[PDB]
Amino acid sequence: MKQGIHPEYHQVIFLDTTTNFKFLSGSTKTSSEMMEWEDGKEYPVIRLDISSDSHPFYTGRQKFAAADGRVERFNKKFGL
Amino acid sequence: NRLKEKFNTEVTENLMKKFNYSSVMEVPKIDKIVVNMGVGDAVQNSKVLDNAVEELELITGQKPLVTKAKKSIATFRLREGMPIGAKVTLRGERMYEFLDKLISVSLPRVRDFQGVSKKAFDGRGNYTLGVKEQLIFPEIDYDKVSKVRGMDIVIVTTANTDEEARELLANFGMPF
Amino acid sequence: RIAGVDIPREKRVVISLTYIYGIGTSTAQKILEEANVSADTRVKDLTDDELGRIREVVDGYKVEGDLRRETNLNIKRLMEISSYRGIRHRRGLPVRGQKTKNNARTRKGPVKT
Amino acid sequence: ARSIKKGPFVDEHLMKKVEAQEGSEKKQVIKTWSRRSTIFPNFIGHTFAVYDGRKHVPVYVTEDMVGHKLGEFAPTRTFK
RNA sequence: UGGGCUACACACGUGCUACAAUGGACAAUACAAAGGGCAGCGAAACCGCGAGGUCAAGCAAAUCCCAUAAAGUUGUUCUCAGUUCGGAUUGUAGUCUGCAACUCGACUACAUGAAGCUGGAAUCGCUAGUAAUCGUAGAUCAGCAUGCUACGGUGAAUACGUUC
Repeated sequence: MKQGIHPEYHQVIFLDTTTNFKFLSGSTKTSSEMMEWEDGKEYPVIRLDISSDSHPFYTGRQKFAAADGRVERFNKKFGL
Repeated sequence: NRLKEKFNTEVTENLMKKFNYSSVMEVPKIDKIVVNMGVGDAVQNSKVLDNAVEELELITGQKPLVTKAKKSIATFRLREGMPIGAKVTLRGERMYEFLDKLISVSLPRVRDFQGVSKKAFDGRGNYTLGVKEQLIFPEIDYDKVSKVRGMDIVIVTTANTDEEARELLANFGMPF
Repeated sequence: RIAGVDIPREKRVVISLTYIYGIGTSTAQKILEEANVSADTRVKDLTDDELGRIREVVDGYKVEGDLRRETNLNIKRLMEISSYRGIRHRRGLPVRGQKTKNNARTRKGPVKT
Repeated sequence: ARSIKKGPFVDEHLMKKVEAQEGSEKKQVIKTWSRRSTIFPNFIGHTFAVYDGRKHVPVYVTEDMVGHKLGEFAPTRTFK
């Protein structure tokens, strides 16, 4: 790489806060908070709302049951 | 190099067993990733292209090449040589870091995400993914994004066929 | 950013929650009380644990893409069954028995003189 | 009527006519002027010639048509 | 029996609601008039967030009920934007009347959240308890009012003058 043209870039820990799932990768975010890695050296941590281990599509988790059919809604509404 | 280690260890073995490769050198690998942003409105406002270049640089980690019009087109009011795009080529460790980040941290941030097109293969083992908004990437703050614009991510692989490319990307972890 | 949609940083937490699709003032208040957070406090001046509790409460409310898809499925069902409501949805006219001789702009678009 | 405590409305004559020949699989077309009759699950797969004002429009009942009125599939006015 | 009178590329009249800070939301707290009620008006209580439901008191009326007026006052909050304005449209879940709310009723809850930033030419009403603004009641009526007819609360500006 050439010198002085590329932005500052360094290893960070992306931390999915929902599942408290850490994984190390490079990025230019430069977040202040530091959390120790399995390796001794700490690196800045990036808080993550969602991730591959927390997304319903990735995990297959079904948040809500499928919509009832018309016959089923008729029956459950009218008690028959 | 977590993704690279996964490729060396698990993906190599899985793919080689699945496709009966007589040698490891036949195992497909991701040759490069080219992230392109076509900014045609740079014709009307160069500051748009400047912002696009800055955002692409933040996303990728390296300065983008500014791509200029190859020919003039009257309808677009485009003159040959006018800068109308940005492009970054990623290889090696930066490529792998960007790929794992795109799979894990970035893609789920897509609004109403339901996986990526499984038919978006050129027919020769290369996959192009069209992201419709830059806000997906964790490195961009929506406050500083004057305009939202997409990107084309071309994963160029050594696979000869869409089937092998699909297997490689799925093992890496691409939704479909 | 809650529910995969960013919410106004300046606004108060409840009013910012309303910006989530499928969230209205009553349900923003219910979410905020279930997850013990003060209404006055702004989202920017909000604890990380408070934000996490808010996300945990919100995730189960069936909002955003899931709600949009459910509504679209209902509309498609009534269109497909060839119902009166379906025909009027297809023709872009008022569905709930309004009068179209006048005052149907919200369904018919701008005036075409 | 509409209120839940009252059962879904349907003309008694229409209901008994539909129930007739229930066992036989050679179900025929039922002429009806009862646009007001509710559609029960019993109607699925049946053909009702529903009066729309001048002629009986044929309507075939499917599962998705449960809960609607027979008039919702027999338009009365003609435009263009 | 069913449909239509409720159609819908459109033009005109009359109105309701708005475009916001003299405002929106939330909390507490005052003050009217004029009317109606027989198988009609329906309190109290309990059930639901609510429309309403359960039973059921009083009353053929200066007695009981419809029926707690609202604007208003005093606080908290928002803080100048298509927004905490606006509430049209649409989905789901209900309540009531009626035999029956698809064509084609009203109302409630959750969710969505369109135009609209004070309106060209032109044009209308009003001289005081008036204009403007806030609610209340009645006829028709099983149900249905932004219409009509009545009631009161707050309550202006201005009239030099008669040439046009």
